[PDB]
Amino acid sequence: GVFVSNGTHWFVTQRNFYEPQIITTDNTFVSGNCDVVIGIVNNTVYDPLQPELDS
Amino acid sequence: PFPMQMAYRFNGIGVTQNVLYENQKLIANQFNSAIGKIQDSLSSTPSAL
Ligand SMILES: *[C@@H]1O[C@H](CO)[C@@H](O)[C@H](O)[C@H]1NC(C)=O
Repeated sequence: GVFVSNGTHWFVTQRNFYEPQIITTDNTFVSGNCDVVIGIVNNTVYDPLQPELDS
Repeated sequence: PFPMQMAYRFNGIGVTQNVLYENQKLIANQFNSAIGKIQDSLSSTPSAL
């Protein structure tokens, strides 16, 4: 998918059809840090285990 | 964006997106250098066309 933003929030959607989704840990994969990538933006990625770990 | 579109092209040959983003500066130079050799290759030898 591709990250999109309606100007306020951030979503991940399939590249061929606007179906915005919450940016969870499963929707994405991690490789590296904030240095190398040009154009990176700041936001929060939801972790599905937070309600389970807390409860 | 053209930086992002090439990540689609890279992702279509079995290479993940982050390979392009982490090496975008190297890749842009490789693309630019290879294009420049095209003019020389046609300009040097006239049997190309
Ligand atoms: C996009 O171009 C603008 C031109 O004003 C520049 O300021 C900005 O750094 C660029 N952003 C990215 C993410 O490449």
